[PDB]
Amino acid sequence: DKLHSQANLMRLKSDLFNRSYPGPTKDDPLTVTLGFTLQDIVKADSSTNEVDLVYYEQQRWKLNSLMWDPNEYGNITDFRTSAADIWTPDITAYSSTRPVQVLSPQIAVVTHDGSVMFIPAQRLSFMCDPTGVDSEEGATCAVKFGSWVYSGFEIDLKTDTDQVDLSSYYASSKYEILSATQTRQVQHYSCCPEPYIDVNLVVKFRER
Amino acid sequence: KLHSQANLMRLKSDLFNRSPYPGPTKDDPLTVTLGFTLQDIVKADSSTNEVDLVYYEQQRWKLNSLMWDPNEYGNITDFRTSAADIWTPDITAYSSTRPVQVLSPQIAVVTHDGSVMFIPAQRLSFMCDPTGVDSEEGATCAVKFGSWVYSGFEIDLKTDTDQVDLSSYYASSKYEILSATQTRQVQHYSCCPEPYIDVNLVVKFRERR
Amino acid sequence: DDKLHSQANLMRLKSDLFNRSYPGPTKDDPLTVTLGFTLQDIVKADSSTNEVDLVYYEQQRWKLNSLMWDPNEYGNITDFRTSAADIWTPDITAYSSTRPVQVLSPQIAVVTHDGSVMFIPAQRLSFMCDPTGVDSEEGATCAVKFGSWVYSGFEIDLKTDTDQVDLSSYYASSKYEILSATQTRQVQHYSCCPEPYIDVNLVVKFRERR
Amino acid sequence: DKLHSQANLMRLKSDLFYPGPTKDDPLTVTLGFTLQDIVKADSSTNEVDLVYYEQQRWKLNSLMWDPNEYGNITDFRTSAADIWTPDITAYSSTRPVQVLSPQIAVVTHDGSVMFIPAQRLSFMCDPTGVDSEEGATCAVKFGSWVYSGFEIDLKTDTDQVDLSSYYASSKYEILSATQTRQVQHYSCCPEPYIDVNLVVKFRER
Amino acid sequence: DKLHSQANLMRLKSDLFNRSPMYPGPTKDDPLTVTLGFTLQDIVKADSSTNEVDLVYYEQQRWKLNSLMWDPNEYGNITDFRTSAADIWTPDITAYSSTRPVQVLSPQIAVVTHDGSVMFIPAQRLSFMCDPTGVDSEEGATCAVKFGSWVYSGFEIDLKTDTDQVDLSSYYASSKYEILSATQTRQVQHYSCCPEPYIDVNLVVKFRER
Ligand SMILES: N#C/N=C1\SCCN1Cc1ccc(Cl)nc1
Ligand SMILES: N#C/N=C1\SCCN1Cc1ccc(Cl)nc1
Ligand SMILES: N#C/N=C1\SCCN1Cc1ccc(Cl)nc1
Ligand SMILES: N#C/N=C1\SCCN1Cc1ccc(Cl)nc1
Ligand SMILES: [Mg+2]
Ligand SMILES: [Mg+2]
Repeated sequence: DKLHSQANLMRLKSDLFNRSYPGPTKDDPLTVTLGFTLQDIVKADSSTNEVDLVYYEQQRWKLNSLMWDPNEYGNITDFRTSAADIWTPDITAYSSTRPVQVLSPQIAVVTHDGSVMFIPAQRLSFMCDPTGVDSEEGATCAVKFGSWVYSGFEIDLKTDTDQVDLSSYYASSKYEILSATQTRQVQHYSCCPEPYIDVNLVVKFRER
Repeated sequence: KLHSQANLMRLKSDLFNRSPYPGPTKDDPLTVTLGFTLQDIVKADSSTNEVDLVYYEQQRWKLNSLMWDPNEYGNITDFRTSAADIWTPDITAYSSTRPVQVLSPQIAVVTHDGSVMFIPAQRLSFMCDPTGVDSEEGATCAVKFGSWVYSGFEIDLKTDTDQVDLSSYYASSKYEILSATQTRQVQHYSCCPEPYIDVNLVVKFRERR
Repeated sequence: DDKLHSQANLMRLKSDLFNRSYPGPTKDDPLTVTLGFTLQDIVKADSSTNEVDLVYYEQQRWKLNSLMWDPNEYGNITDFRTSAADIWTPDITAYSSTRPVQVLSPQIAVVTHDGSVMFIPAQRLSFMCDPTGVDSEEGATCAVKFGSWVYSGFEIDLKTDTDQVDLSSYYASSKYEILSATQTRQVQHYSCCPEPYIDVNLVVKFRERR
Repeated sequence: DKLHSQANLMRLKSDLFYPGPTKDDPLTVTLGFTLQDIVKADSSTNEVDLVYYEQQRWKLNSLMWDPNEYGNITDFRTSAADIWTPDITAYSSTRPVQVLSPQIAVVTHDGSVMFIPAQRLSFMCDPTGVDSEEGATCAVKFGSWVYSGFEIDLKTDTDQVDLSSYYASSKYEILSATQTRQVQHYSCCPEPYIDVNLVVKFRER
Repeated sequence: DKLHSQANLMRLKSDLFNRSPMYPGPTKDDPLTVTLGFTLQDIVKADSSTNEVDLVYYEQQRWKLNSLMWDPNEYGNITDFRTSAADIWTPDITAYSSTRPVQVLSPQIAVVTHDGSVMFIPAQRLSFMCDPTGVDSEEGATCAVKFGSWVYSGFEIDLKTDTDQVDLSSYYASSKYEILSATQTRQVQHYSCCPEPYIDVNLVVKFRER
């Protein structure tokens, strides 16, 4: 039995990854759903106005080219796969000051309806003035995330909720979270006439 | 000696070329045994609440596809191989604050019964408030380790003991270990209804007197 | 059906362009790279080593005949996104960096049917800069040149659209405020070689926020 | 002539280009350390940083040739990626080692290989006493991570660390530095384990 | 005309690299001489707590291989070309007393000329063993660092300089440190492993606080 289930998977993957995705286009656009789970505000540097966050970001999208019929494949309904084997969106912070450091395995889950889920954990340094962190109202900082190169005509972004998930926030962090929201926005950049979509992460925090 | 080399090369070729591992599935789940050997608490940063640990993580699992009959291969009963040649579990700390730094060669040992042993040494920074480390009672912190992407239906975990191996702990570390335990736990994450399995490392420590 | 066809068309175009045939510019086939800087933040100024750290992105544009197509032969595809590894890109280098530049954006470019390419890397750069005076009304002045490391002005020319650095995305709560920032084309000569080399010199006047 | 020698070498390398040692086909690796500098001693974390190079030597039958079949080529330089190399590891490092020299080895026609990696290492070391006449003492063991003494034996030519290239203006002076082969057994396993223990006594210059 | 020039270049590069097995490096029977020369841009940092100094410089390297020769007449009168350093053999020039891996600051691209000669000019940031005691005095501090092939003896790789004077023409004028002198000198070394002599170029820099 088990030998055939392994074989059914190896076959599914072979069939998918070796019979045919060039990325989204204006004719074939994509919606990426984004959500943030903030784990820690590690460091706030008032000498450079950089703050370091640890969080994970749930990403979801769906491709017709990743679809299969589970009956054709021993009732496999989903699988884990290296993120290198598939297209992934180029979700980038707009005001980082250091390259993101990746903290989790680059492996995604693909489902038979063609939907993909990928949940990278990251440490990010970004532009933030923490003046006021030692006050009751705390400091407020914001960072936009979205595709670096795909306009709103190729990649649209959505959230499931405007509330950042704080259920895993580190109970003994140096900083407590007063509020954290994630909200879709439209931008234009100087290069191009097309609008570009971002999700803006806004965090209000203070010294515990 | 010529024959023995040829026998090993043949085995590896048979296993890695002439045979078809896409990872565990709900239909073919895997149990990984995990244990920790703590070598050093290097740094405890009270300004960011990060602690740095150096440890070895013993991983063991068994695959039917790695099995062979030693009698067919000159009585070879195990071999060393690059961790790149085989599947390995995506064991991840839940509350790291920086990418782990790998401190040992990425080489595993495969045995004829299909079992694999792999023992990466690593430096880890993780979320830990060291308040109390300057007192008799010390500081206590914890970090969970488990598959990032495979639920308990695909990867289960277990330990061989509740006690973290402290027999190699650095005798002149800045910190001494009061207790160190490792315990299987079940978690649920927002994305998904399935349970995810971890081994929780709980360490009580204080400044050396 | 339509979405299946558009994908097939793009895959086919990319196949035709990249699988079925550019060794860089030469004196017989030279190239112009238009450069523009958008300065986001002066992160740090270290007076103990005379290094300043900047975050910016750099818009780069050029055009190749080899990247041309008729949208009509490809379902009216007029442009596409592509990994920067799939195409030639110019070796634009800061002359007085003190650390390898850190890349902050995905290495992906946009290619248009007229053969034009746009690539906009975001970078954190440490460069040689004496911040003396930063604590004064007048501020400090530093400069860093950007150009091809290996291609002379006979192979790669540089152009700017304006001599003004784009400050519309400068971080409003940076430790440093920008008094002015200019980008100016220049010609240099190096010891190795008789040929002139082109650079764009970024000059930044800044002070501690007041 | 020069084109003939190029082709002779190209041919030798192609003709030559081993799954590692085993209980049945064990290997002895000779090790020797040359200490260049104690760069840093951090009393806040008990870490010390060393710069040194390590001479590694071993011999493989699979790497032998007759020079007369190859234009009297007696040795060649080769990328360490092209050959098997021993997984010699510090056992109490606190950072990944940093490689300071090209990963190229020399192979000789008798199948012997020489490889001399220079490295910066941070390792577990309490420097208490460095500011006194007696100085500080620290130790770090080096050995295979994955092979037991039944697969890889270690040999040294000397128990003296080579100090002839020690930086004369280092922040730290070396009082002594030894490298001692140790054989031991652990609770887990019947087979012997072999390491070379580097012991360094040093003090502020 | 331009399309022919590109075709000529890709043909030449295919004839040299694609239809020839990579040069196996120098040997006693086919030895090589590498010319080296340094251009010092900045002494960035001098750490008296560890006795490490950090230098930013570029290093011009030149060598010549018969296997890289062509007749420009067979190739549209192409007399030289830029190429990725990964396409060709390059010397393993290493500092003997570095304390961290070198950081590369320029694109790893070289120029190959039709006589088989190669020019490659890497910019690097190097930390090396140096006691800066006396940098705050009029006489300054003196440090030295040797460079050469880590693995090839003088029977395989010899070195030479064009001058014993380090090029100071691009030294950062507002560095924390001023250069009093900087020389580069060929030496013959013997290492413990081996009877053969090894060649280095010793860089000696005298410097003091600005
Ligand atoms: N949310 C969530 N899921 C998390 S956070 C800790 C690990 N996981 C499980 C998971 C599940 C699926 C994917 Cl693609 N990635 C991760
Ligand atoms: N200017 C500009 N464009 C920017 S800055 C933030 C992301 N973008 C959009 C973009 C558009 C095209 C390319 Cl090649 N790269 C980036
Ligand atoms: N000397 C010199 N040349 C320099 S320093 C800054 C860029 N250049 C031009 C150049 C020319 C050729 C090569 Cl191989 N490398 C660099
Ligand atoms: N000992 C020694 N040899 C050294 S230290 C500086 C460079 N060399 C020469 C060398 C010779 C051979 C090999 Cl494999 N590696 C290095
Ligand atoms: Mg909106
Ligand atoms: Mg070998």
